[PDB]
Amino acid sequence: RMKYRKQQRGRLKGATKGGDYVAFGDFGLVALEPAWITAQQIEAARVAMVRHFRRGGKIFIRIFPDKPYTKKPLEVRMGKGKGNVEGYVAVVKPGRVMFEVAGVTEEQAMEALRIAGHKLPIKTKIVRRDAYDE
Amino acid sequence: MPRLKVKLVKSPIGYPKDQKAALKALGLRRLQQERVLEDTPAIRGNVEKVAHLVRVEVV
Amino acid sequence: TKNGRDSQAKRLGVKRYEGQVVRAGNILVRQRGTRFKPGKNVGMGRDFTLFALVDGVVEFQDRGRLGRYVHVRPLA
Amino acid sequence: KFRVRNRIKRTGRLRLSVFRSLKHIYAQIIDDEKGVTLVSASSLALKLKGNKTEVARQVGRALAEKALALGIKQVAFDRGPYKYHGRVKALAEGAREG
Amino acid sequence: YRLKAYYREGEKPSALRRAGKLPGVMYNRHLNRKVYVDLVEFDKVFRQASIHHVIVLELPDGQSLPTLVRQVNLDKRRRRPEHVDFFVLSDEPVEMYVPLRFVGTPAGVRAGGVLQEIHRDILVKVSPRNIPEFIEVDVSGLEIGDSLHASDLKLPPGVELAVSPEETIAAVVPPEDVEKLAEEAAA
RNA sequence: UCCCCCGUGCCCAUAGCGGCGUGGAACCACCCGUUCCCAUUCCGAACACGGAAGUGAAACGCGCCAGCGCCGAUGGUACUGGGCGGGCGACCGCCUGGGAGAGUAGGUCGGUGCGGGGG
RNA sequence: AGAGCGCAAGGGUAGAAGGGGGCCUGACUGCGAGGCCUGCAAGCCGAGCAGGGGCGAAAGCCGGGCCUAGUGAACCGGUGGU
RNA sequence: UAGCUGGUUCUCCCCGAAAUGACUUUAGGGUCAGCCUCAGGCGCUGACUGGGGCCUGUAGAGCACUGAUAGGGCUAGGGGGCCCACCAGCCUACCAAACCCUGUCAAACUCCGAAGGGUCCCAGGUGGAGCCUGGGAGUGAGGGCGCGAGCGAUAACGUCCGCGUCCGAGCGCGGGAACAACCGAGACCGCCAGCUAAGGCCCCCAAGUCUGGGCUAAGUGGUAAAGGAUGUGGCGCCGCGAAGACAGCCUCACUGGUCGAGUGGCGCCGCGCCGAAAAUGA
Ligand SMILES: [Mg+2]
Ligand SMILES: [Mg+2]
Ligand SMILES: [Mg+2]
Ligand SMILES: [Mg+2]
Ligand SMILES: [Mg+2]
Ligand SMILES: [Mg+2]
Ligand SMILES: [Mg+2]
Ligand SMILES: [Mg+2]
Ligand SMILES: [Mg+2]
Ligand SMILES: [Mg+2]
Ligand SMILES: [Mg+2]
Ligand SMILES: [Mg+2]
Ligand SMILES: [Mg+2]
Ligand SMILES: [Mg+2]
Ligand SMILES: [Mg+2]
Ligand SMILES: [Mg+2]
Ligand SMILES: [Mg+2]
Ligand SMILES: [Mg+2]
Ligand SMILES: [Mg+2]
Ligand SMILES: [Mg+2]
Ligand SMILES: [Mg+2]
Ligand SMILES: [Mg+2]
Ligand SMILES: [Mg+2]
Ligand SMILES: [Mg+2]
Ligand SMILES: [Mg+2]
Ligand SMILES: [Mg+2]
Ligand SMILES: [Mg+2]
Ligand SMILES: [Mg+2]
Ligand SMILES: [Mg+2]
Ligand SMILES: [Mg+2]
Ligand SMILES: [Mg+2]
Ligand SMILES: [Mg+2]
Ligand SMILES: [Mg+2]
Ligand SMILES: [Mg+2]
Ligand SMILES: [Mg+2]
Ligand SMILES: [Mg+2]
Ligand SMILES: [Mg+2]
Ligand SMILES: [Mg+2]
Ligand SMILES: [Mg+2]
Ligand SMILES: [Mg+2]
Ligand SMILES: [Mg+2]
Ligand SMILES: [Mg+2]
Ligand SMILES: [Mg+2]
Ligand SMILES: [Mg+2]
Ligand SMILES: [Mg+2]
Ligand SMILES: [Mg+2]
Ligand SMILES: [Mg+2]
Ligand SMILES: [Mg+2]
Ligand SMILES: [Mg+2]
Ligand SMILES: [Mg+2]
Ligand SMILES: [Mg+2]
Ligand SMILES: [Mg+2]
Ligand SMILES: [Mg+2]
Ligand SMILES: [Mg+2]
Ligand SMILES: [Mg+2]
Ligand SMILES: [Mg+2]
Ligand SMILES: [Mg+2]
Ligand SMILES: [Mg+2]
Ligand SMILES: [Mg+2]
Ligand SMILES: [Mg+2]
Ligand SMILES: [Mg+2]
Ligand SMILES: [Mg+2]
Ligand SMILES: [Mg+2]
Ligand SMILES: [Mg+2]
Ligand SMILES: [Mg+2]
Ligand SMILES: [Mg+2]
Ligand SMILES: [Mg+2]
Ligand SMILES: [Mg+2]
Ligand SMILES: [Mg+2]
Ligand SMILES: [Mg+2]
Ligand SMILES: [Mg+2]
Ligand SMILES: [Mg+2]
Ligand SMILES: [Mg+2]
Ligand SMILES: [Mg+2]
Ligand SMILES: [Mg+2]
Ligand SMILES: [Mg+2]
Ligand SMILES: [Mg+2]
Ligand SMILES: [Mg+2]
Ligand SMILES: [Mg+2]
Ligand SMILES: [Mg+2]
Ligand SMILES: [Mg+2]
Ligand SMILES: [Mg+2]
Ligand SMILES: [Mg+2]
Ligand SMILES: [Mg+2]
Ligand SMILES: [Mg+2]
Ligand SMILES: [Mg+2]
Ligand SMILES: [Mg+2]
Ligand SMILES: [Mg+2]
Ligand SMILES: [Mg+2]
Ligand SMILES: [Mg+2]
Ligand SMILES: [Mg+2]
Ligand SMILES: [Mg+2]
Ligand SMILES: [Mg+2]
Ligand SMILES: [Mg+2]
Ligand SMILES: [Mg+2]
Ligand SMILES: [Mg+2]
Ligand SMILES: [Mg+2]
Ligand SMILES: [Mg+2]
Ligand SMILES: [Mg+2]
Ligand SMILES: [Mg+2]
Ligand SMILES: [Mg+2]
Ligand SMILES: [Mg+2]
Ligand SMILES: [Mg+2]
Ligand SMILES: [Mg+2]
Ligand SMILES: [Mg+2]
Ligand SMILES: [Mg+2]
Ligand SMILES: [Mg+2]
Ligand SMILES: [Mg+2]
Ligand SMILES: [Mg+2]
Ligand SMILES: [Mg+2]
Ligand SMILES: [Mg+2]
Ligand SMILES: [Mg+2]
Ligand SMILES: [Mg+2]
Ligand SMILES: [Mg+2]
Ligand SMILES: [Mg+2]
Ligand SMILES: [Mg+2]
Ligand SMILES: [Mg+2]
Ligand SMILES: [Mg+2]
Ligand SMILES: [Mg+2]
Ligand SMILES: [Mg+2]
Ligand SMILES: [Mg+2]
Ligand SMILES: [Mg+2]
Ligand SMILES: [Mg+2]
Ligand SMILES: [Mg+2]
Ligand SMILES: [Mg+2]
Ligand SMILES: [Mg+2]
Ligand SMILES: [Mg+2]
Ligand SMILES: [Mg+2]
Ligand SMILES: [Mg+2]
Ligand SMILES: [Mg+2]
Ligand SMILES: [Mg+2]
Ligand SMILES: [Mg+2]
Ligand SMILES: [Mg+2]
Ligand SMILES: [Mg+2]
Ligand SMILES: [Mg+2]
Ligand SMILES: [Mg+2]
Ligand SMILES: [Mg+2]
Ligand SMILES: [Mg+2]
Ligand SMILES: [Mg+2]
Ligand SMILES: [Mg+2]
Ligand SMILES: [Mg+2]
Ligand SMILES: [Mg+2]
Ligand SMILES: [Mg+2]
Ligand SMILES: [Mg+2]
Ligand SMILES: [Mg+2]
Ligand SMILES: [Mg+2]
Ligand SMILES: [Mg+2]
Ligand SMILES: [Mg+2]
Ligand SMILES: [Mg+2]
Ligand SMILES: [Mg+2]
Ligand SMILES: [Mg+2]
Ligand SMILES: [Mg+2]
Ligand SMILES: [Mg+2]
Ligand SMILES: [Mg+2]
Ligand SMILES: [Mg+2]
Ligand SMILES: [Mg+2]
Ligand SMILES: [Mg+2]
Ligand SMILES: [Mg+2]
Ligand SMILES: [Mg+2]
Ligand SMILES: [Mg+2]
Ligand SMILES: [Mg+2]
Ligand SMILES: [Mg+2]
Ligand SMILES: [Mg+2]
Ligand SMILES: [Mg+2]
Ligand SMILES: [Mg+2]
Ligand SMILES: [Mg+2]
Ligand SMILES: [Mg+2]
Ligand SMILES: [Mg+2]
Ligand SMILES: [Mg+2]
Ligand SMILES: [Mg+2]
Ligand SMILES: [Mg+2]
Ligand SMILES: [Mg+2]
Ligand SMILES: [Mg+2]
Ligand SMILES: [Mg+2]
Ligand SMILES: [Mg+2]
Ligand SMILES: [Mg+2]
Ligand SMILES: [Mg+2]
Ligand SMILES: [Mg+2]
Ligand SMILES: [Mg+2]
Ligand SMILES: [Mg+2]
Ligand SMILES: [Mg+2]
Ligand SMILES: [Mg+2]
Ligand SMILES: [Mg+2]
Ligand SMILES: [Mg+2]
Ligand SMILES: [Mg+2]
Ligand SMILES: [Mg+2]
Ligand SMILES: [Mg+2]
Ligand SMILES: [Mg+2]
Ligand SMILES: [Mg+2]
Ligand SMILES: [Mg+2]
Ligand SMILES: [Mg+2]
Ligand SMILES: [Mg+2]
Ligand SMILES: [Mg+2]
Ligand SMILES: [Mg+2]
Ligand SMILES: [Mg+2]
Ligand SMILES: [Mg+2]
Ligand SMILES: [Mg+2]
Ligand SMILES: [Mg+2]
Ligand SMILES: [Mg+2]
Ligand SMILES: [Mg+2]
Ligand SMILES: [Mg+2]
Ligand SMILES: [Mg+2]
Ligand SMILES: [Mg+2]
Ligand SMILES: [Mg+2]
Ligand SMILES: [Mg+2]
Ligand SMILES: [Mg+2]
Ligand SMILES: [Mg+2]
Repeated sequence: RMKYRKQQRGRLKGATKGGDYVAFGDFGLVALEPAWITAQQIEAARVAMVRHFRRGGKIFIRIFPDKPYTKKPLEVRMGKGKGNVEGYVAVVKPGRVMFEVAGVTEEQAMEALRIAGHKLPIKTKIVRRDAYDE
Repeated sequence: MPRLKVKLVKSPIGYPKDQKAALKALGLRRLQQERVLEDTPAIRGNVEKVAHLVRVEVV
Repeated sequence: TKNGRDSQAKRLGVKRYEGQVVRAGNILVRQRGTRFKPGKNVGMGRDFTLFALVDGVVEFQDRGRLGRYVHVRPLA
Repeated sequence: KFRVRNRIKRTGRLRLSVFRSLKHIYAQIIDDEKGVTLVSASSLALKLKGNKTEVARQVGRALAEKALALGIKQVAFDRGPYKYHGRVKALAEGAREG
Repeated sequence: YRLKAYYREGEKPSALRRAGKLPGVMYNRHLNRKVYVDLVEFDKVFRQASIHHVIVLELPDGQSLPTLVRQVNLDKRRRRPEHVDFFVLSDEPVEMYVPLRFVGTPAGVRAGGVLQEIHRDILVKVSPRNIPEFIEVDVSGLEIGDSLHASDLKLPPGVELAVSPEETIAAVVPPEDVEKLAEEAAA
């Protein structure tokens, strides 16, 4: 990264934009609940997949943690939390596509993605690639 | 544009100031109170505004 | 915490809208730059303040590549 | 380069627009705010001789004739892209006599 | 593929969706009209037709038209179609996307690797008469790191690409791997 | 009343970029010359004056093509005055009135006022 | 127009507010319709009249600086004048 | 002396706040403004609504600017595969500027941009409306709730603003077991009359153990999550089969066997199940 400074928090209005469509792989993991996903979550989820199908096809991360996360040092009530203890996270509304795999079969893709579900602080659903392309 | 019979059938207690005014605009003060006003774009406006607490009919 | 600081907010903006009567000298718009330009019977001061040059009604106009203008079409 | 045109406008009225060709020169008083011409004393493309400046002062007085007859007086001179001098100046020299 | 349609009007678009009918519109430079179709029927058809294969719409007007699915607005939050467009063809060369067939195992994929098929289909300007069910591409010469472009396609008769000639169609790329995590763990 | 050109204003890219073609009678430009007026941080490039020969190459005017640019619905959705209902919540759904952005279909090598000159 | 506009950011701006040159000192005097802002006090904009001037052929422009910071009631005293 | 605490005595009638802004050796105090009240004057103007004009940059969306951004392509600078070093390009499971395609992000980014909000004109609006002049004030700890944001930890009966509401002053009335602000509703007095609101109609306790149709077998209901499961109904698609299919007859497949006609896999919905440990008696 590089950018500039610490962010305000902001609410997570309806899943409006938060949502996409598979666009890189044969299968996709998609969010159902809204939430800030920590970087360290992305990581664990990602590795959980590669760790699974060793020497596997290709992983596609489609959300990037660009939001600065703040936190107070265990004190009272003034200044703004230097924080960053979790560092950064990416806002994720329901329907947003998180990960996509490719170069692997059903069982490889199903299992691997499913594992990511357990790494994520969200209820999630796997997706094929229906036939819907705009 | 005949006429409108309006009846306040739900207390404005807890409703916005403006809606309270809208009633005073119509001439409704007491509850369950009858009130017939000539159908006009200026009157219907305030009637449509308190719609949820009054009930109308045509006369 | 080098922040927590600001500056007395200047109440600026369009001070008289289209279809309003104005006396000569009335301020029409207090603005940062020339977000509005002068025009028929409307001069502006060193700060960009657009003001009426004569009495009349105020009417706005837009001209794309040429910008927006405030006027005072008189009649009295 | 027509910045001068803008100045003259937001100032008064009755623009003495003055075009001039390599072998010609034209002048027309126009009341803007609606975009209409009051009088048009064309020159080389009308009848006049051969000396540009000598021609200019003629048309200048010429414009004044027809113009001032209709009752005119705002000498708001549209010194076009041309520097005020010689031909354009003589054109003025003319109206400044008629 | 043919599919029954019906004319729509002031009917609340939302209301239709309860009844399992999904609204839509058919149009071309000549005419457009409100419509809708049975969702499940459309689903089953669009599952193969998408926007590549043609689609005949049976209106109660007895009319049957050579429509193409122009776009399908999806409802985010549990993907699912809201509303469908239908570009009723004519005869002039109307452009459109055409599917692809990357046949043959790449030099890279066989020798460990993975093919990332970029475009699964290519936009092309073609007459309605020529609806090439697909276009062939010999993706066998692609060793890892290699990449094919539009300027390298088996363009069929009467067909011509309407995208960029220098656009990329697909490419082979390195495979995810655990050994890479050891090196990534170091940095 | 109709066509062409010249000066000028209005709309302010559907007026633009590019590509091809066309006009020199008139108009305009280009052009000839540097003595006079005027001019170059140097140069008559520019501004300026006196003007024939040449040209329509440049510029400009007119006319074509939709590659870029530009304009762009309908339909649907977002969002939302106001009125309601559901969960612990991050939130969610209905009624009612309003209703985008994006994208699709398509449009576009302009329109027009005044004055002057030429047929 | 992503530069520039003395400095922070912003708004504005090449149809100049930016860059260069000629002449000049209105970084005038006496006023000031009408307003912006506003609890008070302050702060800000200003056409126009008179006087005497600057630049321009003229229409005109000039009561400092593209604008928004660069500041201090009263009290007490210094200084020059009437 | 006390800018602090306490105390301040008869009745009825009318109206009825504030807990905000500015400045304050000011911060639990004051001064001016706001909000209440009385008198006089003005007289349709007032809140609210209709129509019309202008102003605006939020919700949403977008990448055109400022930046951020994954993958790929393409290509200056790093390392080179075939090596070639006093040189080279397609290209390398190598680090990357610019640019292009795919795909995204932003309070301090906007090519766009609502709903709405403000103001003016015309119209309706006679109301404890409105305006002007004065006399008298109190208030300047607010609080809860809804909504929009900041802070906080998408903690707090948290805190700080914005719009609204109610409590304050309606701890008067009905409901919510009990409970300032949640639902209903603004109590002048009387009545052993009537109608409804919210909420209810098995008993405590007024009113149907009402009618018609489903679901639940947990006391769920009687208030917990990720997650897990041949719980149970409803819906849908995909595989086998009387060419005999599914189990078990070592069998699954399959034919003679035979019950022979159903069977296996997945997905969506309603209600439930597990996950589920606390201190006086439930
Ligand atoms: Mg699922
Ligand atoms: Mg695409
Ligand atoms: Mg897209
Ligand atoms: Mg209430
Ligand atoms: Mg109220
Ligand atoms: Mg009563
Ligand atoms: Mg009565
Ligand atoms: Mg700072
Ligand atoms: Mg501050
Ligand atoms: Mg502030
Ligand atoms: Mg004013
Ligand atoms: Mg001035
Ligand atoms: Mg200035
Ligand atoms: Mg207008
Ligand atoms: Mg322009
Ligand atoms: Mg000219
Ligand atoms: Mg005739
Ligand atoms: Mg004739
Ligand atoms: Mg005519
Ligand atoms: Mg004609
Ligand atoms: Mg013309
Ligand atoms: Mg005009
Ligand atoms: Mg060019
Ligand atoms: Mg030619
Ligand atoms: Mg020719
Ligand atoms: Mg010739
Ligand atoms: Mg010669
Ligand atoms: Mg000589
Ligand atoms: Mg000499
Ligand atoms: Mg120089
Ligand atoms: Mg010199
Ligand atoms: Mg020369
Ligand atoms: Mg010249
Ligand atoms: Mg000549
Ligand atoms: Mg010639
Ligand atoms: Mg030419
Ligand atoms: Mg040429
Ligand atoms: Mg043309
Ligand atoms: Mg043209
Ligand atoms: Mg073309
Ligand atoms: Mg195109
Ligand atoms: Mg329509
Ligand atoms: Mg629409
Ligand atoms: Mg609609
Ligand atoms: Mg709504
Ligand atoms: Mg519940
Ligand atoms: Mg939680
Ligand atoms: Mg809530
Ligand atoms: Mg509607
Ligand atoms: Mg519309
Ligand atoms: Mg709109
Ligand atoms: Mg879009
Ligand atoms: Mg896009
Ligand atoms: Mg469409
Ligand atoms: Mg052209
Ligand atoms: Mg056009
Ligand atoms: Mg046309
Ligand atoms: Mg047109
Ligand atoms: Mg005309
Ligand atoms: Mg004519
Ligand atoms: Mg002519
Ligand atoms: Mg003739
Ligand atoms: Mg003829
Ligand atoms: Mg640019
Ligand atoms: Mg700039
Ligand atoms: Mg500079
Ligand atoms: Mg900056
Ligand atoms: Mg700036
Ligand atoms: Mg400008
Ligand atoms: Mg300048
Ligand atoms: Mg300079
Ligand atoms: Mg200068
Ligand atoms: Mg100088
Ligand atoms: Mg100078
Ligand atoms: Mg010098
Ligand atoms: Mg006076
Ligand atoms: Mg005054
Ligand atoms: Mg004053
Ligand atoms: Mg004011
Ligand atoms: Mg004041
Ligand atoms: Mg005071
Ligand atoms: Mg004062
Ligand atoms: Mg100041
Ligand atoms: Mg003055
Ligand atoms: Mg003078
Ligand atoms: Mg003169
Ligand atoms: Mg002045
Ligand atoms: Mg000045
Ligand atoms: Mg300066
Ligand atoms: Mg200056
Ligand atoms: Mg100070
Ligand atoms: Mg100081
Ligand atoms: Mg000071
Ligand atoms: Mg002092
Ligand atoms: Mg003192
Ligand atoms: Mg003294
Ligand atoms: Mg003294
Ligand atoms: Mg005191
Ligand atoms: Mg005491
Ligand atoms: Mg009493
Ligand atoms: Mg009494
Ligand atoms: Mg009493
Ligand atoms: Mg009283
Ligand atoms: Mg307070
Ligand atoms: Mg202050
Ligand atoms: Mg003060
Ligand atoms: Mg105080
Ligand atoms: Mg005190
Ligand atoms: Mg007071
Ligand atoms: Mg108040
Ligand atoms: Mg009296
Ligand atoms: Mg009267
Ligand atoms: Mg009235
Ligand atoms: Mg209105
Ligand atoms: Mg309106
Ligand atoms: Mg309307
Ligand atoms: Mg905007
Ligand atoms: Mg905001
Ligand atoms: Mg947003
Ligand atoms: Mg983008
Ligand atoms: Mg960008
Ligand atoms: Mg931009
Ligand atoms: Mg920016
Ligand atoms: Mg960028
Ligand atoms: Mg990616
Ligand atoms: Mg990248
Ligand atoms: Mg990479
Ligand atoms: Mg790469
Ligand atoms: Mg090498
Ligand atoms: Mg080596
Ligand atoms: Mg070596
Ligand atoms: Mg060697
Ligand atoms: Mg060498
Ligand atoms: Mg060497
Ligand atoms: Mg060497
Ligand atoms: Mg060497
Ligand atoms: Mg050697
Ligand atoms: Mg060597
Ligand atoms: Mg690069
Ligand atoms: Mg990379
Ligand atoms: Mg780039
Ligand atoms: Mg924010
Ligand atoms: Mg910033
Ligand atoms: Mg914008
Ligand atoms: Mg648009
Ligand atoms: Mg709007
Ligand atoms: Mg609006
Ligand atoms: Mg309005
Ligand atoms: Mg009036
Ligand atoms: Mg009225
Ligand atoms: Mg009355
Ligand atoms: Mg009264
Ligand atoms: Mg009252
Ligand atoms: Mg009251
Ligand atoms: Mg009044
Ligand atoms: Mg007063
Ligand atoms: Mg008073
Ligand atoms: Mg008083
Ligand atoms: Mg007081
Ligand atoms: Mg206060
Ligand atoms: Mg407090
Ligand atoms: Mg306080
Ligand atoms: Mg309060
Ligand atoms: Mg409150
Ligand atoms: Mg609150
Ligand atoms: Mg709320
Ligand atoms: Mg926000
Ligand atoms: Mg949040
Ligand atoms: Mg909590
Ligand atoms: Mg909070
Ligand atoms: Mg706020
Ligand atoms: Mg109350
Ligand atoms: Mg009580
Ligand atoms: Mg008590
Ligand atoms: Mg109770
Ligand atoms: Mg109660
Ligand atoms: Mg209470
Ligand atoms: Mg209460
Ligand atoms: Mg009551
Ligand atoms: Mg009583
Ligand atoms: Mg009673
Ligand atoms: Mg009795
Ligand atoms: Mg009743
Ligand atoms: Mg009844
Ligand atoms: Mg019962
Ligand atoms: Mg009991
Ligand atoms: Mg009973
Ligand atoms: Mg029962
Ligand atoms: Mg039953
Ligand atoms: Mg149990
Ligand atoms: Mg618990
Ligand atoms: Mg449970
Ligand atoms: Mg929980
Ligand atoms: Mg949770
Ligand atoms: Mg749950
Ligand atoms: Mg659960
Ligand atoms: Mg499961
Ligand atoms: Mg069970
Ligand atoms: Mg079932
Ligand atoms: Mg089997
Ligand atoms: Mg066998
Ligand atoms: Mg059998
Ligand atoms: Mg299966
Ligand atoms: Mg499903
Ligand atoms: Mg249990
Ligand atoms: Mg136990
Ligand atoms: Mg216990």
